[PDB]
Amino acid sequence: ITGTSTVGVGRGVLGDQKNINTTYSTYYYLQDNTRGDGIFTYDAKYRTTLPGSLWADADNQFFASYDAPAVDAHYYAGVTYDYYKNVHNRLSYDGNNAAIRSSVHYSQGYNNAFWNGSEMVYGDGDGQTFIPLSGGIDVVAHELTHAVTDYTAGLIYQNESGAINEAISDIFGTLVEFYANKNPDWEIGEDVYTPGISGDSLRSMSDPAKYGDPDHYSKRYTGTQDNGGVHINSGIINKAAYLISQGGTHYGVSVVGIGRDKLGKIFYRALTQYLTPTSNFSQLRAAAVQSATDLYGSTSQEVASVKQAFDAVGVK
Ligand SMILES: [Ca+2]
Ligand SMILES: [Ca+2]
Ligand SMILES: [Ca+2]
Ligand SMILES: [Ca+2]
Ligand SMILES: [Ca+2]
Repeated sequence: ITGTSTVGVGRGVLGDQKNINTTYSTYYYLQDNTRGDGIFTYDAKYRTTLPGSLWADADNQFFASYDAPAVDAHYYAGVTYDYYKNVHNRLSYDGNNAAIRSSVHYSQGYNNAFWNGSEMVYGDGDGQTFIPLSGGIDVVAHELTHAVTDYTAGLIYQNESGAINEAISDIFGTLVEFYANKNPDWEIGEDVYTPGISGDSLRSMSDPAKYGDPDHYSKRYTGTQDNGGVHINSGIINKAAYLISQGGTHYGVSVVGIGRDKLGKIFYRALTQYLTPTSNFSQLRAAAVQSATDLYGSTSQEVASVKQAFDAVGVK
């Protein structure tokens, strides 16, 4: 809606207070006109038809329990936009300030989130296994980073190729979580996952096998569940990353970390330059070898560490 940019206040999923850019035209809208061609947030009203209705509000205060997941979807699409602009000098997922649309209250008891080739989607979960999934900034940015990915390298959603893609969302997932900086970790989804069990998560970058996910190529899933185990074999790539950023001996291979900012650099470059639709694990390394090699010279510690991490994950 054409209207007046203002700033509202509301309560997030974890019940934390934060401001959010709204749009005033009769109603206040969840429409942020300050980041590219707009961040709009929608109400799917528990249905499964999208996007739903551009959320509207009569006071610009969002402290209702129902507004919780919107607030946080709007707010964290923002931060993620900023992340990619500020850190990677990139304008929205398409690189040309496309609108980031998001819908909340998707279906009833929907314990998942997604990017549908055109918008993120979040369900309120079931209040056992999940709470409103947008509650988690890694949930949010992972998904938005599916868009980035579906406009850049276009990594197919299946087998080894799908696993990089999901891994890509898990790596920048953590890199926006660390951007935003509040109790940031290398786990996936700890803030919206199992309310009433404390300290677990969907996946572990530090230690994939913690939750049964693979941490070495050898130990990789060859079946067809989960579309070739895209969510399963992403750990191999994830521990490489964790390893590349943080260092550590893994299966007897030692790794000198190089930090996060160089993590993202090396991985963004690679996404945006060298990875194609069908890039398996062996060509990611090639991508990350060559990306660092560019961004840091062919004998840097950087180039070595990436070799370290992949060697560590068994990826030849
Ligand atoms: Ca209100
Ligand atoms: Ca946390
Ligand atoms: Ca996390
Ligand atoms: Ca939990
Ligand atoms: Ca699993």
